[PDB]
Amino acid sequence: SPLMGGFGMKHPPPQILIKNTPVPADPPTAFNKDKLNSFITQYSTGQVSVEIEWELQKENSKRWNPEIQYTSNYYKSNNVEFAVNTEGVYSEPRPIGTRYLTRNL
Amino acid sequence: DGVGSSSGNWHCDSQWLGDRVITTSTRTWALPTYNNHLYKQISNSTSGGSSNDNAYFGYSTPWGYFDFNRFHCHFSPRDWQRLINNNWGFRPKRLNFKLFNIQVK
Repeated sequence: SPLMGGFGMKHPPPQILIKNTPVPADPPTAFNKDKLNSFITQYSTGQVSVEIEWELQKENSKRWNPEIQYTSNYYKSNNVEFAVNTEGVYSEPRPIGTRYLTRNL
Repeated sequence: DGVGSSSGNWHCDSQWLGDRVITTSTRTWALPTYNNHLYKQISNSTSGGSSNDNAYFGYSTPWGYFDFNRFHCHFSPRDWQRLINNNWGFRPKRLNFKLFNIQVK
């Protein structure tokens, strides 16, 4: 189990390496055997979509004391948590764990 | 049926099928004999008087009536948490009132 947390897989999802092909600018009229180091500058754009279906294990604890949950505090503040600032920068205030429910040993 | 045979088992679970929440409940009841099996009438004239606003005239029937129109009769506070936290409304759909296991003393 990777010590930073997560899932340990012998065959994780593969890398997706993307490269935009070189297109040489204008090679000489006379032959030359070198690597043709003069390429025209360019880049790319698009979209990338990652649909990754999870499987859940619902909880059925017979606990009577109300569970402890994760909530966002109701109190007036300059910015909503997990919402963009006046300039447009998306700010995440705190790390969110995944251990909130309680299950007896 | 018969003295030595329980006439019904104690159901108290609270199933959560999904879009249906069957909330059984069971408590032990003790019922005395009210009013010595009579129908004495009640008025503020008998209860020592009252203001003009509080005058009333009614009968004190000797019957006891089972009342369960309070939400905490059925919903354990954990169920009430699971029903307010993530739900946009609810309404009763059916009822089932088993009165079993009488013993007169």
